[PDB]
Amino acid sequence: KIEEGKLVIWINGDKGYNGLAEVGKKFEKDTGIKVTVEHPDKLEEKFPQVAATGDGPDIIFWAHDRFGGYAQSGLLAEITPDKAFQDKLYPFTWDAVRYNGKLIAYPIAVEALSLIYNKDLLPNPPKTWEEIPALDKELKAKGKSALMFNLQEPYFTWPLIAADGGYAFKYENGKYDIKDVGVDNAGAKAGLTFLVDLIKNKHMNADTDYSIAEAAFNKGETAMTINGPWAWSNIDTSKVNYGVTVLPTFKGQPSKPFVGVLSAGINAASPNKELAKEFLENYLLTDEGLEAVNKDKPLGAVALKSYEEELAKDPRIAATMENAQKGEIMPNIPQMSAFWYAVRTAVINAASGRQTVDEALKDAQTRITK
Repeated sequence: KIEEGKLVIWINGDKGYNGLAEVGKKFEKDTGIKVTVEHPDKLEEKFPQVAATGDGPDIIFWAHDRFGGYAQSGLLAEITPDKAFQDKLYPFTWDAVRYNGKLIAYPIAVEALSLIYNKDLLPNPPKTWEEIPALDKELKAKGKSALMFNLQEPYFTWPLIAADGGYAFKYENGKYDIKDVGVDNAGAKAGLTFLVDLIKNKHMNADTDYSIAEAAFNKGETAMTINGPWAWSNIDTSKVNYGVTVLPTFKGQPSKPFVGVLSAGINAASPNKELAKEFLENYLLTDEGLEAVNKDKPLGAVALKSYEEELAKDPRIAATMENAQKGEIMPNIPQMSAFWYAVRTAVINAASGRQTVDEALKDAQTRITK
């Protein structure tokens, strides 16, 4: 069972664990309670195994999408932030950590796709998807394309499909409806038709994937890409003077990227739930706590308004949050597993010409609502 009178925290190896460990030392200096930060391999598969026996860390950090399955298994304690604390975080971030109407984790960070552009090719990036064909023709006259981004994974194409009305599952107040899926409605069909038309008109290539697009942008071959905060450190700033901005609109409506919220859950078996609350609310989710983590490895945008408002001096972070507020929290329900694979197939088949847009999306919809 979990040791009383200390905190053990798990966080992934690609996060600022050294900075988190620094917040742990401050907690011990103030309280006398030791905080240990670990980053086990495959921690998101180990956590449900050890937590099922009443073992594991007191606190687990992961993207909120996995916390639905943990919460379905009763692995996470219901958290008890007061309204004053709730007011300190952006409201959509609380939605990411609600399961079956209960808060089951603390939001930490916010990630969403943005439009990334080369300021030397395109100092005024487009506000609309509709003006990309004409920009592409202008840029191709000098051997450059307007836009390359990953077309293989629906995470990357969804912002356009969702713009004029697509959605995965309807979210009312604080609850999903598994019966109301927005994959074959008029908005999704309009957005996927626009994507397919870009391909038919040779403005994009159906085969473009993550690494093809990344290299093209880094080499100065394409004026724009679509990617997230994880990508910024790999941009070749020796070649590219890049900016990051709001995604283009489609039919006048914002693009609606999925939003991922790095969250901190408390193990249901922890005898240290009040220590964990104190650490998370009053040490980590403070300007100084988030600054320690972020200075180590960037979190992107953050859930805490006071620190986000400072971080947003970086226009890349500001754009991340702007796109996230326009976007769709990734649903945490088990039915989302059907969405990913059904919509992946639909987009690949529509882009390749195997299926019409209408048939591709009807099939995807019809699978997700089974």
